[PDB]
Amino acid sequence: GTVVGIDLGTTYSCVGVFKNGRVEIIANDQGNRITPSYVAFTPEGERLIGDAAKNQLTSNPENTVFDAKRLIGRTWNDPSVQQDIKFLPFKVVEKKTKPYIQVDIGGGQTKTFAPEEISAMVLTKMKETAEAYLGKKVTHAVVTVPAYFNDAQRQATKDAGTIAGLNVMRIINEPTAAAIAYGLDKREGEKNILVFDLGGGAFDVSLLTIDNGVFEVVATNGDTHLGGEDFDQRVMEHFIKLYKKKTGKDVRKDNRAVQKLRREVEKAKRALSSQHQARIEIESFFEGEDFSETLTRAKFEELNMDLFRSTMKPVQKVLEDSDLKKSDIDEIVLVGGSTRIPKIQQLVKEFFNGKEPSRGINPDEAVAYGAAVQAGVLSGDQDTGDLVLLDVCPLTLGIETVGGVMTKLIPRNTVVPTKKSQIFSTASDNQPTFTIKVYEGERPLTKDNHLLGTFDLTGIPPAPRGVPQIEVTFEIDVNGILRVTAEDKGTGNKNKITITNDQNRLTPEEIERMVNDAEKF
Amino acid sequence: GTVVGIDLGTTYSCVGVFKNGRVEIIANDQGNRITPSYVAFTPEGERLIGDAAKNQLTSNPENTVFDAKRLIGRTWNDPSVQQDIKFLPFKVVEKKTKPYIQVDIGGGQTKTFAPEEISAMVLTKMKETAEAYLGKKVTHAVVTVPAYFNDAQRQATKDAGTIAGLNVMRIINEPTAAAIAYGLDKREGEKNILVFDLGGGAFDVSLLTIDNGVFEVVATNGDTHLGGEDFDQRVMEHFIKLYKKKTGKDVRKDNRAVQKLRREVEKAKRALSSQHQARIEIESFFEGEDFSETLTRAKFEELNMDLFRSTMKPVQKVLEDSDLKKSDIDEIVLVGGSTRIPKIQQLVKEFFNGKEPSRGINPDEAVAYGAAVQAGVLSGDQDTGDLVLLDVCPLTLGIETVGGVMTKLIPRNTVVPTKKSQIFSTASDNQPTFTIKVYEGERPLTKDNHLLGTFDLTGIPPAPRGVPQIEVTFEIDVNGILRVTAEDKGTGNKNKITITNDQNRLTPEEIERMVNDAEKF
Ligand SMILES: Nc1ncnc2c1ncn2[C@@H]1O[C@H](COP(=O)(O)OP(=O)(O)O)[C@@H](O)[C@H]1O
Ligand SMILES: Nc1ncnc2c1ncn2[C@@H]1O[C@H](COP(=O)(O)OP(=O)(O)O)[C@@H](O)[C@H]1O
Ligand SMILES: [K+]
Ligand SMILES: [K+]
Repeated sequence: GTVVGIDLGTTYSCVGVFKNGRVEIIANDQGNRITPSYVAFTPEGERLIGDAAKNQLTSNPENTVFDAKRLIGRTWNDPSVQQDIKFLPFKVVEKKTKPYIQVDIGGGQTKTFAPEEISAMVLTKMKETAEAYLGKKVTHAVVTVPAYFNDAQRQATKDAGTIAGLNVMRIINEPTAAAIAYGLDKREGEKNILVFDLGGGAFDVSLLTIDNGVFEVVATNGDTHLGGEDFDQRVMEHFIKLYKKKTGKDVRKDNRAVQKLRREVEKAKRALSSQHQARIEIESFFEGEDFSETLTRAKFEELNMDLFRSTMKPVQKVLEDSDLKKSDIDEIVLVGGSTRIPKIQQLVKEFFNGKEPSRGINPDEAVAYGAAVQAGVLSGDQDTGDLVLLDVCPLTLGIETVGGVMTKLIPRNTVVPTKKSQIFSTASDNQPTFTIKVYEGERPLTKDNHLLGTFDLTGIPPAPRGVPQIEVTFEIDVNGILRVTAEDKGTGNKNKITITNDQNRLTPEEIERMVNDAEKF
Repeated sequence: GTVVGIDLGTTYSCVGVFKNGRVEIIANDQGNRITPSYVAFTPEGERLIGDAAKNQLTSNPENTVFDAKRLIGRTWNDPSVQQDIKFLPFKVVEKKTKPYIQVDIGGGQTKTFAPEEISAMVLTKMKETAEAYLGKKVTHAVVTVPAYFNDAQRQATKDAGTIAGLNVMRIINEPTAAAIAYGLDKREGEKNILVFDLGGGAFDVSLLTIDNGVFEVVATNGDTHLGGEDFDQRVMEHFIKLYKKKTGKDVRKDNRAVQKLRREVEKAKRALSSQHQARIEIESFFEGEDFSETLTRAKFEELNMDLFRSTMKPVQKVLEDSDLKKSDIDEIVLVGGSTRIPKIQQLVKEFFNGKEPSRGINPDEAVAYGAAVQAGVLSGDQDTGDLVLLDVCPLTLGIETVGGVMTKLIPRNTVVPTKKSQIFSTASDNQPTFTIKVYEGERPLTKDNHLLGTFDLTGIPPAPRGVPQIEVTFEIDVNGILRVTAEDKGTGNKNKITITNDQNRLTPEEIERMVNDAEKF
């Protein structure tokens, strides 16, 4: 059917579709063009996906699942997994050497989910978002993954899609999808593309080359634990301390309160990408006490400046790993919501001596956008080939006229079988004979063409030069046999040659060389 | 250099060479195509090899050495050795558990020779025979051994050759060499070959199978003390008795006289394979008395009939040991001089219910002949490989034309890199668009082939169907990357796809299955 493009993100997922000449990024049933990569199991046994899972206020953070993408396709003893489980608030356990997420699904009933089963639930939500917009079933998808993902990680992502009811036609790299969204695949020459992807949870820098249709990921770097959520956490520590100082109320260890503030902090952060002040207000925040503070851009930047500056080192490293200078970068692509932060845009522009990044696609939708473009191309796989093969003459066929001139009867690329005729005459008064020399080739003089045969037409009646009309006909039959006739239209006197393939057939090497001189005259 | 084939025989040795398309069996300096496996040390300290050693009249048979092949590669306490030394007229002694031949080499000076040192002297004679014919040094040989020879016996034979200055490239079995001489290796199916080898000293019957290039020796039997020399000895006992009766002269215990008669008896025996009477005459045979008797075939047969009949039991035994019936024998190969005896040929033909043996190679040269054929094959080991590897397209590449038809642009096994083009047109009047679907596979309909990608060519100007000329080009570059272009030759409007290996590459298992349908159309 119609193929969708899905950005299956660490913190947010996005679905697009190429429809009626345009990429549409599809809003979910909450009206959001991105969906949290979140699943929550309630004590009553209800399952929440997306905004409802993330925005769910609970005193128990242990049955809310996120960051499945950190675990997908990995073994338990992967040092990345052993690091990650330390900070994840839900239980991760080993079963037959693989990490499983352990939750209470209802009334103390424990279940273990594979990371790809959690991601399958997120992809089900993205599928349904697309199905609501299109008003038809979605069966096929292009799904993106980080460039550094190995085969096990790509297959587990495929498996997530399969479980969600999607035929995952292609897994493509996130930075490549962003490049495709910006049309950078459709350009001539060797271009160097720096993709700077600062999302909610991770920072990924990729050096891609585009050369004559081929994308190569040359080098990757970044920080797997640096994203927008770390900036939120700096604002959080600050406002928790400030609230404690102003009211004596310590909101830490009350998860419900932490969630309400974190959500307001995240909205304020986004506002500070457009303006220099933002109000955080929560009516009855903590025991009838309202929350009311404002955050300046300067304070937001001050609380995070070390984290913002740290994004430049991975850029430096991919440049040296790709053996490129700053000036060798033809294209800067900003990906991820956090690239909307003016200080981040400033730090990247300054690093690249004032070079402007690509602009026009929302940075948190660009990967989904590129996936949707690629999905559009692959939806054409069910089209029908509406081409007819033509049988054509591979070389110009003609005769020698006075001065050793190649006079064409059947131009190269004439559809065969065919019959073509021209009228010829005498070069001298009372000329009694014609010699018809049949040539193959594209050169204007027959000395440079291939002789196929000769015959005479005798008994031309007396007349002044140019008066007799001799019709020369070239006929190629359904068997590709060439027959040449010369007939005196005055008398009906005629002669013919049948030209055979035997022993005076050019090799396809010889033909290619002759075809080089085609389209000169 | 040129490799020779040597039959190192119990009683006679034979050397051949594959030269200028033919096996030549090489005559020695006496003009004989076989050479006695004999060495003699004269009282004056001269060493004789071949005909000169055997034909040497002496009153001392103790310093003439033969039958080294009975001892080669064996231990002193081998029951075969303990049996054999009883009848051998030269001294055999034990040194460090191995049998040595002890002779007077000159003036009462004793020397002990390893059996392989005696065989090395015979192989030196065969090497020199070959060198005289070729007029160049012979460095390499294939040497034959009985099928029943163990590793020690094969190595001691190799060692004999090494001592004689030969690189013994291969030791091959006598019956296999005879089969090879008769071309029985170069035939289809499973064939059963009975090799009947009656030489001067031993009888060997071998059941070989030939199956798809592989020879197996399935069973062997025979009699190690039954050969032409036993037939000679029956004629000898008869004529010694007859001479004693007619003259009172007893030639026994006069070795010189015994030798002269034995030599005449052997020539008469050979004549009786071609005619039914033979004259034995020796002028001044014993004290001025001439010898003059004739021998009939009937008397020769009568004196030996029990020995001739005894050759059938070993044939019976190899048939039951190989679990075959007479009728299962596809090929009878007669080897050894004694197979020229008509009564022996008759007994074998009758045993096999009138089946004809192989014919055309002298039975006493057939083993050398096969060795020479094998030598010919191994002389090719110093040739140079004059092949160039081609880089070729493993599967047909093309596009879908109307009706879901696979229209090839690059046939399977086209040399790459390459560029191939065909001309296509519209299926309908004023058709505005082409869809180019790029397929890989050998099947005539693209539903059964592998889709590599699709692209469109838009903006085809109005014309009647079949009039526009769209050139489709398939290009495989030095990196094996496929690029497909479609260009409207009318306008220069064109589009292109670059096809990557990633995620739509067939497995070598899938390719093999598709290649099964190659060469159908
Ligand atoms: N205007 C904005 N200013 C600052 N951060 C933003 C803005 N919009 C979104 N973000 C942040 O972007 C992050 C999400 O990144 P995104 O690219 O959507 O996906 P992912 O986290 O899956 O890579 C969150 O931390 C979010 O707060
Ligand atoms: N025409 C023949 N008739 C009978 N016996 C023959 C004939 N030619 C050769 N022989 C015998 O063949 C024997 C030699 O066998 P041969 O195959 O040459 O080698 P080997 O003894 O080494 O196996 C001798 O006994 C010789 O007399
Ligand atoms: K995302
Ligand atoms: K022999």
